Amino acid sequence: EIVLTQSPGTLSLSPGERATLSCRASQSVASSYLAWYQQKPGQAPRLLIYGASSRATGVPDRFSGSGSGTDFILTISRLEPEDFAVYYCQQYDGSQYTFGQGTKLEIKRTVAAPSVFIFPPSDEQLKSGTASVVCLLNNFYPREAKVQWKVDNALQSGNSQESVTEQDSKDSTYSLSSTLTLSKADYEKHKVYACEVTHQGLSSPVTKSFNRGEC
Amino acid sequence: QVQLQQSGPGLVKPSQTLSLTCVISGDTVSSNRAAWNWIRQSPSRGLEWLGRTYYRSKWYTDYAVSVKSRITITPDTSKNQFSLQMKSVTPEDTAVYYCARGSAMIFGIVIILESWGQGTLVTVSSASTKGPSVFPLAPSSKSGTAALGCLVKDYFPEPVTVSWNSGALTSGVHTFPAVLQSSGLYSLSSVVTVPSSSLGTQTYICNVNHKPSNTKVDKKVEPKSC
Amino acid sequence: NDNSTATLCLGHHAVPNGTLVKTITDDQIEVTNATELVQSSSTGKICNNPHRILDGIDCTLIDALLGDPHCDVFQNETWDLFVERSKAFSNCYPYDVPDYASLRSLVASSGTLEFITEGFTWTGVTQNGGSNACKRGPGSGFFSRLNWLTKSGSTYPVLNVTMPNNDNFDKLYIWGVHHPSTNQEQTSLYVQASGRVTVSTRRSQQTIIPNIESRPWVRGLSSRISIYWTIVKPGDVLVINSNGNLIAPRGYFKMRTGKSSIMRSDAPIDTCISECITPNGSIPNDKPFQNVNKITYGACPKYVKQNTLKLATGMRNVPEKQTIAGFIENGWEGMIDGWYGFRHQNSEGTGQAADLKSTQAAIDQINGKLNRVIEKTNEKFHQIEKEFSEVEGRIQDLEKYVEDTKIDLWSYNAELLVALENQHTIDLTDSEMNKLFEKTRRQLRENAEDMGNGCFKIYHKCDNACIESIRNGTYDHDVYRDEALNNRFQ
Ligand SMILES: *[C@@H]1O[C@H](CO)[C@@H](O[C@@H]2O[C@H](CO)[C@@H](O[C@@H]3O[C@H](CO[C@H]4O[C@H](CO)[C@@H](O)[C@H](O)[C@@H]4O)[C@@H](O)[C@H](O[C@H]4O[C@H](CO)[C@@H](O)[C@H](O)[C@@H]4O)[C@@H]3O)[C@H](O)[C@H]2NC(C)=O)[C@H](O)[C@H]1NC(C)=O
Ligand SMILES: *[C@@H]1O[C@H](CO)[C@@H](O[C@@H]2O[C@H](CO)[C@@H](O[C@@H]3O[C@H](CO[C@H]4O[C@H](CO)[C@@H](O)[C@H](O)[C@@H]4O)[C@@H](O)[C@H](O[C@H]4O[C@H](CO)[C@@H](O)[C@H](O)[C@@H]4O)[C@@H]3O)[C@H](O)[C@H]2NC(C)=O)[C@H](O)[C@H]1NC(C)=O
Ligand SMILES: *[C@@H]1O[C@H](CO)[C@@H](O[C@@H]2O[C@H](CO)[C@@H](O[C@@H]3O[C@H](CO[C@H]4O[C@H](CO)[C@@H](O[C@H]5O[C@H](CO)[C@@H](O)[C@H](O)[C@@H]5O)[C@H](O)[C@@H]4O)[C@@H](O)[C@H](O)[C@@H]3O)[C@H](O)[C@H]2NC(C)=O)[C@H](O)[C@H]1NC(C)=O
Ligand SMILES: *[C@@H]1O[C@H](CO)[C@@H](O[C@@H]2O[C@H](CO)[C@@H](O[C@@H]3O[C@H](CO)[C@@H](O)[C@H](O)[C@@H]3O)[C@H](O)[C@H]2NC(C)=O)[C@H](O)[C@H]1NC(C)=O
Ligand SMILES: *[C@@H]1O[C@H](CO)[C@@H](O[C@@H]2O[C@H](CO)[C@@H](O)[C@H](O)[C@H]2NC(C)=O)[C@H](O)[C@H]1NC(C)=O
Ligand SMILES: *[C@@H]1O[C@H](CO)[C@@H](O)[C@H](O)[C@H]1NC(C)=O
Repeated sequence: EIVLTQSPGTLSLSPGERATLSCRASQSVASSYLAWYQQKPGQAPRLLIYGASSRATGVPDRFSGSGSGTDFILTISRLEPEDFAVYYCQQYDGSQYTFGQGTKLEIKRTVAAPSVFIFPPSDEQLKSGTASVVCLLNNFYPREAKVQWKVDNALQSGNSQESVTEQDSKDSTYSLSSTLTLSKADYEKHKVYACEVTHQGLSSPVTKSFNRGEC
Repeated sequence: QVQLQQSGPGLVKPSQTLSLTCVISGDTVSSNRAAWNWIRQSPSRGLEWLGRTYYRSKWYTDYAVSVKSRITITPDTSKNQFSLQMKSVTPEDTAVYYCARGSAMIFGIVIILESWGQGTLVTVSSASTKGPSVFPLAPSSKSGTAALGCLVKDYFPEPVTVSWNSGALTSGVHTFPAVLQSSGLYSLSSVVTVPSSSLGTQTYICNVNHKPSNTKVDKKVEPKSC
Repeated sequence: NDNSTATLCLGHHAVPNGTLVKTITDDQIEVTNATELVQSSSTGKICNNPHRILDGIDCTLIDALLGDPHCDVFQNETWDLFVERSKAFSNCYPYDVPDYASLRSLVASSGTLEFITEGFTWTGVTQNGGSNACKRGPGSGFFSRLNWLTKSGSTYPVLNVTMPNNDNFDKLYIWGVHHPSTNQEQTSLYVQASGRVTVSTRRSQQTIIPNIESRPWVRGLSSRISIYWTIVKPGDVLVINSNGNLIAPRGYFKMRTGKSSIMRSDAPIDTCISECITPNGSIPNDKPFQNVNKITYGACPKYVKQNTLKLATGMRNVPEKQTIAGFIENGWEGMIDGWYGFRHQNSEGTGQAADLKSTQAAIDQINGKLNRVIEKTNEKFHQIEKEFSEVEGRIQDLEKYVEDTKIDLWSYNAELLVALENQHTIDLTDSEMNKLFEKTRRQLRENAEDMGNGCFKIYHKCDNACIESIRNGTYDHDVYRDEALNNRFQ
């Protein structure tokens, strides 16, 4: 069948600039049968352009399509923070539909320093045998950030998992949630748990901590 | 303005049969102007069209070649729905499955999938389902706003819904994507950014729902003191 | 006796309830897809927005201008479009305007009735005459904007009132001359046996001699008033001389050049948004033509006599019925993706797929058809309007018939141009179908033969992969030739 290849695989842009996404085809494609879709995180694909150049109902003039043969292009003229999504090109050949791998478009923003929070484990959870302490970075840019776990000034490796949120469609920031899982018995042995944070919007690494127990 | 609603996100064991349904609202399955498609999406395979069915004085069904053998799409007129069956499922069949309607857009032809369903994640695993364990994330002294949240832990399979005050809280909410622990179970976190003065007077309730295990938990998050 | 051979059928798109379209060869051809070009429907009501509409419920534009008592609500009133109802009447001293339509159009073009009084000094003569034809309120009255001058004592002198203009806009002065019915009435009101009224600015002068005749009875009077108008430009002066029978003005009407007009209709008014106004309601300006009415206001489609003009954007729509065969007998209602398709029947089973190289070749030509029709009819419209303006020399008096034949000649060309494209559309769609049957026959060569119903019979076993090789431009007949000929010759 026909295979669609999208370049670039990732795209980073500042608002107001213009995005151009290319869709390459193994074989020649009928111009009327190539469409473009927008998939915002957690939602189904939303139809943007159909028939190569035709705008769907509810999409502005910023989105325009073009191309023929094995080369099709989708342009977003006036970018907005709301335009963060994964854009796919789709074709139909006769008996089959085919999609491209997608182009992840993330919108640039002025650098923002993260707000660091740290939550000790709940007493209810301790009675169950495990202990999860959570460190939280909130509303920052760019996505590149590093969290270092320190228990009694001893670096930790491999007992922690972190999760990053998708780019916010309004403020265009990220959010990270690194959690460190210990046994209950291992949790009591030590007493001061810290969370070191390194980021570009921070002149020096930040460390939020709590002496175990409270008050 | 059709509305497509699919079945529940669940778990189906290996070598079994996958079975979903799409209940159409605002249109008929026997429409002479529409065709009903099934599409799945996974990180490994991407967006993959599975098949379709349409009525033109006769029921026509088309299937993709990669899945032709083990699939059957059957329309039900009496309930105005159409279902998807996939057989001898393999771990490669874990994806989000989309109900989508196709309608001609160019001079009476060129069918295009324009109305989409919500999509139901189905996991093909030989493991038992398990509900979550919600734990509070209470805030302490201020560092000028405070932050609280919840820790939904040890559940299978995906996915879990997390609301705050039964949908009344939207600004500042950050539900994080799950992380798969070494236990083969999932862990998830959801935090809210809220003014420090808002504590005490107002109470924040963490609504957690995990359909595959049929659990609906609601934990009140409150600051701890001495 | 078994799965030794396969069948490949060619067909096209088809629907049960197609649309009938006009062409040159046929009066009506049912095609798969088309679009309507005339706006024959209408909501029936007039939309209050975006234009400023003014409903003159019972008062004509002239009656509101002059000052008929029941029109007194329309003072200083402005409008984008004034509408006159059928019920509108006059209930004031009987009158007549020699150039009624000319004055009505002049005041309508300016979207305002803004009147300001002026300090005329009619010395030696009584002002504010009155009649019971217009009782105004409880007592007798007259037109609001007109001052009826009648004799003072036993003397009516020669009035020579001058009034310069020192403003940037143009002034409109409305006045009149009274035509009594007896010499007794003329003497009693104006003393003199015969009057005059002279109004001038600069080179222009109007001099009216009243006529004593008995006119047809209106509202208890056989006397009449004749209304005239006079425009003074900046720097000009207005001079009024009369020895009798002068219906003087109170002031003037400030007229502004604008995009206002007027139209007679009885359609109700509603709160809605419509750009195009017609006497029988409002219509959407999305279609190129409209059949709803000849007179319109605003950005409107062109008027067309016939109530239907469909532009074919599909192909010959032949349906299915009863009881496999190709395009010779019936199209395929099951093929929906494209207008030309393949169907087959082999060892694996029946299948179907569309040919998009030919379908795209038809779509790419149908694409710019509607825009092409609009550009041509627009040129022919303004052509028929530019010419056909002179009319072999004209007489204003009896041209009612020329518009009736303008619409006919314009509707003929428009319906012809649509029929030209519909013929071309049927031609090119049938062409791509026959070109596909030629491309496949050439491809199969002696390995198959025309079954006569738009299908072929491939005398060798051709699996789905072999069938896709025929749909694709890559099918080598030499490899299957020996096998197919063995079966042939047997
Ligand atoms: C030639 O071929 C073209 C297509 O190539 C056909 O044009 C389409 O015809 C269909 C006819 O049903 C049109 O669909 C109708 O659209 C109406 C307007 O939709 C607006 O409102 C909805 C809801 O807000 C928006 O989502 C939408 O984007 C528009 O803004 C609807 O009112 C109609 O609804 C009715 O039918 C549907 C089923 O389709 C039901 O679900 C509804 O409940 C309701 O009963 C309908 O959807 C379509 O808009 C036309 N254009 C296009 C570009 O597709 C021609 O009809 C065809 N000509 C022939 C065969 O002669
Ligand atoms: C027009 O239609 C023809 C007929 O279908 C196409 O040619 C055929 O292409 C198919 C593949 O789509 C060939 O069928 C088989 O494919 C094998 C590869 O399978 C791959 O499948 C997926 C990709 O879909 C991969 O992920 C997977 O890992 C496999 O690698 C081929 O290797 C086989 O072909 C064998 O025979 C041919 C000669 O017939 C040799 O040239 C090959 O090297 C190989 O030995 C297998 O048959 C089928 O063979 C093709 N037929 C012909 C006659 O070439 C055209 O590609 C298509 N053209 C266009 C423009 O659409
Ligand atoms: C689309 O719109 C067009 C334009 O609006 C319509 O075409 C016109 O339709 C009318 C019919 O509605 C045609 O006839 C005209 O109507 C006259 C109404 O009759 C009334 O006449 C007097 C009112 O002026 C009444 O007597 C009055 O007498 C005095 C005034 O002198 C007054 O004081 C008193 O109170 C009373 O009101 C009289 O009793 C009667 O009621 C009719 O006389 C005459 O035939 C007119 O011609 C009109 O000719 C049409 N014009 C055109 C250009 O076509 C069309 O019908 C609409 N079509 C659709 C489908 O909606
Ligand atoms: C229609 O508009 C005209 C003028 O555009 C109005 O006529 C005149 O309006 C002026 C005020 O704009 C009146 O002058 C006033 O006089 C009093 C003293 O009497 C003075 O105190 C005020 O400051 C002002 O100067 C003038 O009298 C008036 N002329 C007449 C004959 O009434 C007219 O009123 C408007 N009509 C409607 C229905 O809006
Ligand atoms: C108008 O009024 C008086 C009559 O007593 C005269 O005033 C003259 O008006 C004209 C108008 O163009 C002027 O050119 C003269 O200069 C005026 N003369 C005087 C002495 O005022 C005049 O006779 C009358 N006008 C007419 C044409 O009858
Ligand atoms: C439309 O289809 C019905 C059957 O579905 C048929 O009876 C009718 O004749 C068709 N209309 C036309 C104009 O052919």
